[PDB]
Amino acid sequence: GMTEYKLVVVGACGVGKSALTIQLIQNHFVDEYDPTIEDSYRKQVVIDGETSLLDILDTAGQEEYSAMRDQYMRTGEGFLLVFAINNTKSFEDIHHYREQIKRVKDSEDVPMVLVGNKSDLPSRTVDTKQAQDLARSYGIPFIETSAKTRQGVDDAFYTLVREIRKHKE
Ligand SMILES: *CCC(=O)N1CC(NC(=O)COc2ccc(Br)cc2NC(=O)c2cc(C)no2)C1
Ligand SMILES: Nc1nc2c(ncn2[C@@H]2O[C@H](COP(=O)(O)OP(=O)(O)O)[C@@H](O)[C@H]2O)c(=O)[nH]1
Ligand SMILES: [Ca+2]
Ligand SMILES: [Ca+2]
Repeated sequence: GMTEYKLVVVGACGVGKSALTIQLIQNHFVDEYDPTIEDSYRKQVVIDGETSLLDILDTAGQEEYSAMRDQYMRTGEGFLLVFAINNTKSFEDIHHYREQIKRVKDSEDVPMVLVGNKSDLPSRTVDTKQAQDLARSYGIPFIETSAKTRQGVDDAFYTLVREIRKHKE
């Protein structure tokens, strides 16, 4: 049969988690998506000549401890660490999100991809080298994306699946 993978999209409020997910699933850019909606989206995709069924959890919620969330996040097999290139705080939050994933996954070498979203914008505060060096230290891929133009959207999610398939076998 077909291999299924649970992907979890994480990152600071307003970085473009829902925008990136909705572009992948429904092929359009949402400008004002309700920031409390946390839903799972399904999509069959072919990656490197092999089909996979993606189950994509678009996370939201509050900045708080939650054993209920932890249980949800435990099931995730790969994580998109999303920041916005015009928001230095969202880039700083990446470290915290990685540490939380490590905690809930018993410090597993968890498949992850660093995503620098909103690359279409000219108001860049986070430099590419800084993001590259961070992803280098983590030992994960770095993908620049724009949910608006759809630049790098497929690549980001596809790359995460590649990381999962490297990790599992
Ligand atoms: C605009 C709303 C939105 O998109 N967001 C607010 C913020 N939500 C969260 O950060 C939810 O919390 C998490 C989600 C995903 C992960 Br991998 C980790 C967390 N945070 C924690 O697990 C945690 C534990 C403790 C002690 N504090 O935080 C995104
Ligand atoms: N210019 C630009 N704006 C974006 C992009 N992705 C999301 N946004 C905008 O940033 C805001 C937050 O997007 P949203 O997907 O709700 O972020 P979330 O809170 O992480 O789900 C919205 O007004 C979006 O229109 C992008 O790639 N480029
Ligand atoms: Ca959202
Ligand atoms: Ca609460």
